[PDB]
Amino acid sequence: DLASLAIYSFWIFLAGLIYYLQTENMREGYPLENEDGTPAANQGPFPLPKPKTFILPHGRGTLTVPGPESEDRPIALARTAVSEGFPHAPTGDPMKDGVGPASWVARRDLPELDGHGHNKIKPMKAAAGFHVSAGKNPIGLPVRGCDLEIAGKVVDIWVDIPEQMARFLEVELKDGSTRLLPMQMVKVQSNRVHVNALSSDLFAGIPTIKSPTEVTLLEEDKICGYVAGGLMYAAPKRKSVVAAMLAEYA
Amino acid sequence: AEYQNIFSQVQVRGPADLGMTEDVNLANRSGVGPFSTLLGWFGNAQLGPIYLGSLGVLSLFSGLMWFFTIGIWFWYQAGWNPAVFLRDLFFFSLEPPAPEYGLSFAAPLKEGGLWLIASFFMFVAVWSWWGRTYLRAQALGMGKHTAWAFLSAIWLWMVLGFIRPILMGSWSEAVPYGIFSHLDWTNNFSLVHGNLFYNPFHGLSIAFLYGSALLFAMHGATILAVSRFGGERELEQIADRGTAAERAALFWRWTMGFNATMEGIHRWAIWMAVLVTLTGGIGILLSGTVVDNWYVWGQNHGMA
Amino acid sequence: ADKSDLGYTGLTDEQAQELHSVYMSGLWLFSAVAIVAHLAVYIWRPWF
Amino acid sequence: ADKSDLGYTGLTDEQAQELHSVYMSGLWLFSAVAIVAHLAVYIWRPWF
Amino acid sequence: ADKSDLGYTGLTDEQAQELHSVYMSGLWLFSAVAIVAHLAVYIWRPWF
Amino acid sequence: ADKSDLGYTGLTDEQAQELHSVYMSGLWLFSAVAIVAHLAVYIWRPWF
Amino acid sequence: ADKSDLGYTGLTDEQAQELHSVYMSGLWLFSAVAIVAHLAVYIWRPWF
Amino acid sequence: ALLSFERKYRVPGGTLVGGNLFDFWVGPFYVGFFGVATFFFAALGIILIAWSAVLQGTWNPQLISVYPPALEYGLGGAPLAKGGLWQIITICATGAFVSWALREVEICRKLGIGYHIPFAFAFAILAYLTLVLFRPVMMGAWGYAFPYGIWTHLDWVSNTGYTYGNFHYNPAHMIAISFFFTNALALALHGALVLSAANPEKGKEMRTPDHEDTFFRDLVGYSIGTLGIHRLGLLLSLSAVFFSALCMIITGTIWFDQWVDWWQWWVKLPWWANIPGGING
Amino acid sequence: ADKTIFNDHLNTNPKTNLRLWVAFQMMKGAGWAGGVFFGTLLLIGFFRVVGRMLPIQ
Amino acid sequence: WMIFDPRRVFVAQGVFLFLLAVMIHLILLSTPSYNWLEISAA
Amino acid sequence: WMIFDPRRVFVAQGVFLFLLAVMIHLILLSTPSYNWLEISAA
Amino acid sequence: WMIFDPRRVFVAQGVFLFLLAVMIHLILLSTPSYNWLEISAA
Amino acid sequence: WMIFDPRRVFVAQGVFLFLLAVMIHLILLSTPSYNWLEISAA
Amino acid sequence: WMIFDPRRVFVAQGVFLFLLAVMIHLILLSTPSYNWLEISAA
Amino acid sequence: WMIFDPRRVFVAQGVFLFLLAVMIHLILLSTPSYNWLEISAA
Ligand code: BCL
Ligand code: BCL
Ligand code: BCL
Ligand SMILES: CC[C@H]1c2cc3[nH]c4c(c3C)C(=O)[C@H](C(=O)OC)c4c3nc(cc4[nH]c(cc(n2)[C@@H]1C)c(C(C)=O)c4C)[C@@H](C)[C@@H]3CCC(=O)OC/C=C(\C)CCC[C@H](C)CCC[C@H](C)CCCC(C)C
Ligand SMILES: CC[C@H]1c2cc3[nH]c4c(c3C)C(=O)[C@H](C(=O)OC)c4c3nc(cc4[nH]c(cc(n2)[C@@H]1C)c(C(C)=O)c4C)[C@@H](C)[C@@H]3CCC(=O)OC/C=C(\C)CCC[C@H](C)CCC[C@H](C)CCCC(C)C
Ligand SMILES: [Fe+2]
Repeated sequence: DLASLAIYSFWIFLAGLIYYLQTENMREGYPLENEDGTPAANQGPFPLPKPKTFILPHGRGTLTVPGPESEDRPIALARTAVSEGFPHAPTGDPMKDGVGPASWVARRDLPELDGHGHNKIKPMKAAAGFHVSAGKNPIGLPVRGCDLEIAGKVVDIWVDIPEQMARFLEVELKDGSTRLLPMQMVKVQSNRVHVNALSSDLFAGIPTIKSPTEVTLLEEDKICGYVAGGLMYAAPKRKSVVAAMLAEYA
Repeated sequence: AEYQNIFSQVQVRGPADLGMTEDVNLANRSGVGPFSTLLGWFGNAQLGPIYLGSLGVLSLFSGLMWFFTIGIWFWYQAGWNPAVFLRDLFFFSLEPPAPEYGLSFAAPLKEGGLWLIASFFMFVAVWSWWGRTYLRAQALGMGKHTAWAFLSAIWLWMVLGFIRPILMGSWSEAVPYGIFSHLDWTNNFSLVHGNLFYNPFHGLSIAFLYGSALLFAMHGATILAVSRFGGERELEQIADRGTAAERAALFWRWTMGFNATMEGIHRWAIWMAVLVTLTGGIGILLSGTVVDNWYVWGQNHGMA
Repeated sequence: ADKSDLGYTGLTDEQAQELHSVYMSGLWLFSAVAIVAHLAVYIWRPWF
Repeated sequence: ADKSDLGYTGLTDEQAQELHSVYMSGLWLFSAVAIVAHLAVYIWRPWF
Repeated sequence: ADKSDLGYTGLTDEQAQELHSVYMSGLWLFSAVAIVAHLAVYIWRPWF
Repeated sequence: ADKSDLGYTGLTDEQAQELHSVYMSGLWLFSAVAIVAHLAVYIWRPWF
Repeated sequence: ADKSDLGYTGLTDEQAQELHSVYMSGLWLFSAVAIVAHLAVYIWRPWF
Repeated sequence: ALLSFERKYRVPGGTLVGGNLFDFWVGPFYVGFFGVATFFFAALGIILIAWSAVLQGTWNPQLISVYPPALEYGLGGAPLAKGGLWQIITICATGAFVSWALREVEICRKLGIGYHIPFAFAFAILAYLTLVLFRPVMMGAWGYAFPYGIWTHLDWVSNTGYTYGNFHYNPAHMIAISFFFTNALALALHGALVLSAANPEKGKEMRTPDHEDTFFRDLVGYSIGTLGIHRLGLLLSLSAVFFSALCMIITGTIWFDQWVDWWQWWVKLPWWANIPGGING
Repeated sequence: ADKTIFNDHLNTNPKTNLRLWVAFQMMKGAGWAGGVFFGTLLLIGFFRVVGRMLPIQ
Repeated sequence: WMIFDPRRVFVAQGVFLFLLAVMIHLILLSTPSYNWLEISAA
Repeated sequence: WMIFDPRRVFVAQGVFLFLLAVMIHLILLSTPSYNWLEISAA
Repeated sequence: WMIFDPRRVFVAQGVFLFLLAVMIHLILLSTPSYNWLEISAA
Repeated sequence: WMIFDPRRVFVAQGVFLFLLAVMIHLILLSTPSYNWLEISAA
Repeated sequence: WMIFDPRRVFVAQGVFLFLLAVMIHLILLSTPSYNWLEISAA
Repeated sequence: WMIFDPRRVFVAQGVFLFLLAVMIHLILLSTPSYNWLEISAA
């Protein structure tokens, strides 16, 4: 048709594009809030749109995103500097309130639903998935903490169907009160598991699941998030933990 | 035989779970393929089922017969022995009617032979398989975005042997057939049009292919990094922002200087895919009847 | 200690004995004194 | 603790408190000098 | 643990011991050092 | 353990026991090693 | 065939007793039919 | 600057030795212990494109040229603009890339995500550095490299890019495009994937993780999971870098001749050695 | 054995440094080695060491 | 929401008109007619 | 008030002038007709 | 301690004099017409 | 719902008067018959 | 630990010597110095 | 121990020689120095 023609519909329309896209990327999180709960200093060169249609996956009603941004979940920090930019500091222990590394938020009590008529996640004792018949079978195995010390025995699996991949290692204590712990943070070398995230004297800090079967969405934030709690902090400052944090490969 | 429980990765197998039933069919889905548990403790291990009929036994069969059309022009030169066939499994070659016959299908089986048949069986091997990334995208009630990166993908296929070399009066302007043949054409459209560098359409067609290792070099790293929280389930993180959507919405803001959402990261991933072969769709749709040279196009618009 | 709503911070007088006492170090020595820096400029060398 | 529905702010009367200082008069002398420092240029040098 | 008002930290009385000894005399350990250091730079070598 | 004043830290007089041996004598013998080198470098052989 | 007895691995303390053990003792009878053929090739055929 | 849920994540540390000495948030941008270093490297290298401008003859980004050192000066340096200024931008840019890939680790120890992100820019330091530290280092000097520009190395990738004949002939390269065409094969789908969940046709329920085994199994027949496409999307884009370094670790230092002279060791076989056949015959 | 603070010790003769350190912490270093410090210096370190006595003509 | 106040006019709106300056300046200072900076000597 | 006096006041004037002077040295090195030993060459 | 002793000036100033000396080496060891160690044969 | 106004006229339609203003202004300046403003030289 | 033996050391004793033997013999199976195997021909 | 018996002594003992021997009998069929069976005329 022409030598210089189609490009002047490319630097104009397709340049009206990173202005149409970056907003569809700056929805969740925005609008901007400061460090207490207050209309912020700005929003950006790509201002945020008012949310559109999001029909919910399991008839859960009406929620519009960008959605919850305000201060509903509990926050507590002891300020060391007042001007915006410098970090904050926990009041008590940083493993107590949940400020800094271990991150979560208050969600509504409903287990992730998929399809057939039951929750997304269940163990092997309930959802009789795959059993044990012939040969020697490694279900019921000892574990080691980040302090290089025995913690508990994992004796059951949490199975899956659509994605065929187990998710949790239910650590039952001697008390019988079960403690929960995610999947992409564990490494077993030989016969006994060795953890490097949480010591064997900090496992009750992660509270228990009130239902041994229900996997609600309020409770999938700390169980897989507290592992970060001892990834930032643990453990200052001298001695045997320095030979357990630095170096290494995997 | 039993099924092992290796030391924490982990896995438990899936039994007889097909999927959903609303608009698809399931009777043609005859048998769930035998599960190759290839120590499937990393990804998955599931085969079947799938959609069967004639919206399907046409792409395979036209793929086949297109696939069959170029391969016997590899056995044609061999000497009728299977030794030369794998020795030149690539050195053999095949093209359409001569640059002085072109549009004419009247080329015999001797010379400009087996290009009119493969492109005839290809033309029902990808225009009824784009009618299955667009139709099975409704087999339940979903969108069609899957065939909106496939309608700008068979668009670089809508110049190379369709729209250029048919209203240009030449089949030799359509691509040779096989493994080695078409590479004396990826270095033939290059000596000819004056080096396609100063051609910022093929050139900025490349500027949407060097960026799909700038969006996927980090996507398979970062969603493998937020996984220790629970953002691998990409259908409970968008509206119901998960705890892997607060281990990611700060990172790239702090780093390079802009974050996305869990609906947001799939909107730059396919705005660096629907424009790969589109700017090069326009970047082989303008390398023809405009200015034949791009060295004699790169001295008229580019410094002026 | 935690904070509340608009407009901490803010707010006073950590905005009046602080932010008022740090900001005007860029709206005078670069606003009015730059016109004294204009002195050796506003004729060297625009006029030929 | 934070805020409520659209908009807040808002709000009456909080709209004309933080959106009428460097936006109403902040873009008024910017327009004044856009006629003041333009009329001395209306004549030089569109004319030779 | 944190205090109340203006300002911290800090730190009365450290308006004339912390924010004037390594802050205003910094405009002396480099600004006044420039007075004697520049007396052999402005002529090397704008005047060749 | 930290103190109060300036520098503290400091840490008076850890401001004159560690800012002396490697701060002064480190940079004074970085001035007794750098100046001297020039005296075989200034003229060999920028002049050619 | 490996190194020692039930079980391995193994072992505590380990490493100071494994990879130090797979480069001498298993080479103690390899280098028992090796060094002989090295002294036979200290003269044929290096110097042609 | 911070998001609405960025009230809590604000915690110091992360950096290596010394303290929170460098770790201050400036804007949305993270300025950590590798922060005023990348402010140091950035405000030092943009003028390293403007240095070779008063000399070469081109201030314009069109044809700014800081050429690689001459092919034959040795293990030392070069002239000025033709290798010297080239050798100045050498530890300014490569000084910045890892003032940033271990400053990402100043955001990975700070929280507790997977250490897999400061790992994918690392292949960007395994195809670029297959051009400075690898090939130029041995066969003589830094002369076996390219000018820095946006265009100069283009007509360097073209004209001086047929020196191994026809490069499609190269088998390390071929298969460092065969991971560069499937690069975008598993993204044109994966990208449409999680838009059609929330927004189907109009007003229809959102989808769930079981409508992925009735669509892609309803597609090509394979379904390695929902996190099995962030582990076959990193099998797409990182590997177009070190099988391309492969035909830049074997190409010019071992086989500086044609690599179309490579596909004639497939016919030299006692079976079909003295007996030609197809095409060749 | 304890100050209740951290997880290790001060001095003493027994109880400590008898089977810590050279046991548990960084034991993966040598297992990772044997193929990285051995398989990447049979043509690089030996590459510039023969250039010594023979190249003296 | 949508657009706030005290952050744009300090570092962003300061490079919104300066950006709009050099997209006007870099056009009218090179035409074979005007100039008014170089054309003042010869 | 605020900021840092025992921290970021002896380190905000050590990599700040070096990030405004010594990086600025490179542009007056971008001369080779001036230059403080290139005068022999031109 | 005003600044850090066993942290900022036992090896970090060792890469301060080192960050200056060698970036200019490839300006003085370089140059198209100085050398006096390369040009001795031709 | 589904779309916006306080974001499509305060910052969108207000840039729709600058996006469309200058584009053809230089399309009718590239075509040499108007010019229209260059009264200086002549 | 961290290094395997039931799998990864049975390859370090069984065939590590066979490799470091015959693979180095490949090059000097036809060499213009040592020979000792192709010296004989007549 | 540390390796399976009925997979590296019985029938997998036949792939440590069957692969070792036949590949040693495929290098010297293109070489006319040995052969030992190709010449049967005289
Ligand atoms: C516009 C310029 C040319 C052209 C430029 C290039 C260049 C440059 C390249 C190719 C390459 C390829 N091209 Mg092409 N190609 C064109 C456009 C096309 C179109 C189309 C119009 O839709 C198709 C179907 C193809 C087909 C192909 C593939 C056979 C091959 C690898 C692509 C890839 O990365 O997928 C990989 C993933 C898939 C799922 C595709 C499946 C094909 C298999 C997996 C790859 C084939 C490898 C080899 C030939 C097989 C040998 C097997 C033997 C028995 C040992 N090309 C046009 C005609 N194309 C690459 C190549 O290596 O060529 C041989 C290459 O570098
Ligand atoms: C001198 C060399 C020139 C040059 C010479 C050429 C020539 C000639 C060509 C290109 C083209 C292109 N160049 Mg170039 N190019 C240069 C520099 C580069 C560089 C670089 C060094 O940075 C790269 C990475 C590239 C690569 C590219 C691409 C951006 C572009 C073609 C897109 C494509 O192949 O998708 C194609 C993908 C599709 C069409 C999708 C497939 C759709 C079909 C219909 C579906 C069939 C699928 C089939 C069923 C699969 C079967 C699966 C089986 C079941 C296994 N060029 C230099 C400057 N380049 C090509 C182009 O089109 O220009 C824009 C082209 O012809
Ligand atoms: C005869 C012509 C040859 C050919 C000529 C060449 C030449 C010449 C080269 C290649 C190279 C490559 N070719 Mg080829 N190539 C051919 C045609 C093709 C086609 C095609 C479709 O036809 C394709 C898809 C390719 C693709 C490929 C890749 C396999 C390989 C480049 C790897 C890479 O980019 O990562 C590597 C990534 C990097 C180097 C980037 C490093 C990352 C850095 C750290 C980040 C930069 C940051 C930046 C400075 C800052 C900017 C950001 C702003 C601040 C915002 N070639 C034909 C067969 N090709 C290159 C190669 O193999 O060498 C490695 C190469 O030199
Ligand atoms: C196989 C690896 C693939 C890859 C991965 C990858 N790239 C990445 C990342 C990852 C994971 C990031 O995390 C980081 C990022 O921010 O995300 C986009 C990045 C990045 N990839 C970028 C670019 C890039 N990556 C490329 C390629 C690739 N990236 C590969 C395909 C390419 C091409 C096309 O080759 C480019 C141009 C940057 C946007 C960003 C790197 C951010 C960064 O590290 O900034 C540091 C730089 C400075 C502080 C500036 C100082 C440098 C000097 C001042 C000047 C430099 C001189 C030099 C010559 C520049 C010239 C540039 C061009 C003219 C060549
Ligand atoms: C945005 C550009 C990117 C892109 C996008 C893209 N590619 C796409 C799509 C999209 C949206 C699809 O929707 C479609 C797809 O379904 O992906 C899996 C596809 C696709 N892209 C593919 C490849 C591909 N991607 C490419 C690249 C790219 N595609 C870019 C990176 C290229 C290039 C570079 O040219 C190619 C060649 C395929 C994987 C798939 C095309 C699916 C298709 O059309 O196949 C139809 C099915 C057949 C032809 C079956 C016949 C099989 C053989 C032909 C017969 C021989 C075998 C047979 C089994 C004989 C045995 C006998 C038996 C009966 C026993
Ligand atoms: Fe993804």
